[PDB]
Amino acid sequence: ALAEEWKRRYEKEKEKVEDLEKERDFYFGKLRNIELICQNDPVLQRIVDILYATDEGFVIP
Amino acid sequence: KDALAEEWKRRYEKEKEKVEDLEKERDFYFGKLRNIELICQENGENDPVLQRIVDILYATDEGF
Repeated sequence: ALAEEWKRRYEKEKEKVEDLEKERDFYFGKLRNIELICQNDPVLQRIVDILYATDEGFVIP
Repeated sequence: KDALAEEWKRRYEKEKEKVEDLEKERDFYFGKLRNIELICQENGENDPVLQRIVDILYATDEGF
């Protein structure tokens, strides 16, 4: 019965992985689309800098 | 038979490691979209290119 409990937790975690990678690819696809649109204007350069920022933002507006 | 529960346990640990990395990558990409959205809102200057980027931001995936 311990097999039963751990197989259930593995399948719960695997479903969370699949939902996260679907949401990640959804956002990543838009970012690739926007880079193609940008591919010189200072506003578009700021957008390109956002695409290639090495860390998540934190600044309060 | 005894190693069966240990194998399911190990596969659960591998999936839990993927979650923590996927959440950071998800927040990383979503944060970029929020920043691009903010730049488009602040810019206004009747630019068709920025309007195309806004339409990409809010386009829906008929599959999601």
